[PDB]
Amino acid sequence: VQQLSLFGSIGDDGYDLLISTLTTISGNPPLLYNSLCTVWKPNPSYDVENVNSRNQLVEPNRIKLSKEVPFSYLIDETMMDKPLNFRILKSFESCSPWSLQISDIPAAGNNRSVSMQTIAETIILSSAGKNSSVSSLMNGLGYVFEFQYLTIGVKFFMKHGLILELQKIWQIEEAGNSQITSGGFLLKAYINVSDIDRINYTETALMNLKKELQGYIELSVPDRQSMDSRVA
Amino acid sequence: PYIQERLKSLNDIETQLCSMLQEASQVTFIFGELKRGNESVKPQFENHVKQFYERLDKSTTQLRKEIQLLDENVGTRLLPQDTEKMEEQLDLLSAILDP
Amino acid sequence: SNQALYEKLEQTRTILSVKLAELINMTTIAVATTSVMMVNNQTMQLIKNVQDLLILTRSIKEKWLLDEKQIEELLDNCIETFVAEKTT
Amino acid sequence: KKTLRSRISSPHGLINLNVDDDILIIRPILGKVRFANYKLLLKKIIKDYVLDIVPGSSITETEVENITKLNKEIRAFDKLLNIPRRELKINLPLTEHKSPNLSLMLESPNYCNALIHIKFSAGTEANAVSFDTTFSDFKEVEDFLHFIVAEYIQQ
Repeated sequence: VQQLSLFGSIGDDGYDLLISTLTTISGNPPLLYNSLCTVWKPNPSYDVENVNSRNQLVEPNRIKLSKEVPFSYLIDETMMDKPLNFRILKSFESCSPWSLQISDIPAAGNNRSVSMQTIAETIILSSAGKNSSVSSLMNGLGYVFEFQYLTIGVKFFMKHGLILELQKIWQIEEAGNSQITSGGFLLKAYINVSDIDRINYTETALMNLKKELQGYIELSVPDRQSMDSRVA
Repeated sequence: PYIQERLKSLNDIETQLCSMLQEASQVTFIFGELKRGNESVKPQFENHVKQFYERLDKSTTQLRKEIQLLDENVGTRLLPQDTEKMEEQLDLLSAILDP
Repeated sequence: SNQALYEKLEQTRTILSVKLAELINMTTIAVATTSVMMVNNQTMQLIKNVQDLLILTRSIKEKWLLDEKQIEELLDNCIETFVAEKTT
Repeated sequence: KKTLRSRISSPHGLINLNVDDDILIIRPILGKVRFANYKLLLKKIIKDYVLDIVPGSSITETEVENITKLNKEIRAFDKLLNIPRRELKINLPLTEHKSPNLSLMLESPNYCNALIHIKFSAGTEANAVSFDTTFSDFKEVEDFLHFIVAEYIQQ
């Protein structure tokens, strides 16, 4: 899979205006959603060469596990009885199924009109046996838990498979969750592409959205190095 | 509504402009009177002419502010259901069943 | 783009007032006929400016202007009465 | 409601619909009538072949991501859009050695034709029988009812 995207941001106060704009532009109001991601890295206690059976260089990378959680797990008592809609974001045995992903650093190129990232994904449906916890399974693969973050936001479905997410991110630790996006929302526009044509067509869709928001909110290509999960 | 208030204000401004025009006319004719040696209208000539300028100045202050309010309202009050159909028919249906 | 409307409107106001007073100065003061023609010109320009104000106002105005069980029971009746299957 | 739901959930993109799949207003509706006819003949057949033959017998018919607000609205009309089906249970007198049970189910899978499902079991664990049958033709249900009542239900 190839994910083409553009990012942006707005401060908490820009919320309502942005929601109103995206609602008119797309024709639909926002849809609330969340996801928990846990990132894993090769066990540092174990050490293996970084080469193939064909003696070809392999770069060590992180594995990302992601799933959803019922919203009720994110609403405490103070949050109680508050319209379960877009406005809520302001006031902020076996294993379960998971999405397993390994991504590559975005495609190189000066003057790229969008970010383009390859993503290898498979789906974990269930487990059984002695150590069936997703954690044990990751260890069995030779990986260890590194960090994890929660993301809550609203999304918009647009034409040609374009999706827009307005998100807030919180890292999770016993010491406490800290909001990586403290201050506002991370804006993301993207399309997932399973032929050159559809790639240039997808770029166009993103470019038209960028064009349509120019003046109001700017969408740009983030730094490749900021989208590289390789271990080092 | 708010838009109705804005439109009403604009209409009021139009009225003001009209007034300005009328008193422009008055001013002209009465200036014609003053040049002929009738000074009795000097109070009325200048009054209508001054009331014109005052009315025009008031309209200018009112109109310029209204334009500013429009610019400030961009994104706020101003842009930059089939479930309803169903309830109609169900209402209609239960009404047929129980007249 | 609205700032342009503000600028045009302000310029129009200044033009209107200035032209009014200045025309008022121009008369009182075929030279006389020429002066009359000039007066006609100024006045006409002023009127056109009024129409311009009207255009602006119109522009602004245009800117402003531009359960389940109940259903299951109800359908149960509807379908029954409609087939007339009872027939007994 | 369906097109919108089809757009909300899956596509990330646009709707996909079929007349045949999406066809039914009126055609789905007519079936309601034809089924009523079909059910009438079936009850006639049952009276003749069964009710009249075995004295105590009688018949009882019985009913067979978060968009959820939408699915609930559509679910409400499942009553109108379901393939019509009724189950006719035939009550038979209990023999003191064994209790025979017989029931038929009528349905219209394509909305305009009829399928008849007959289940019969009169267990005596020495004699125990079970039939699970499906017929598209009333002629054959008469023949099978006859066969059943003859051997198993009759004295």
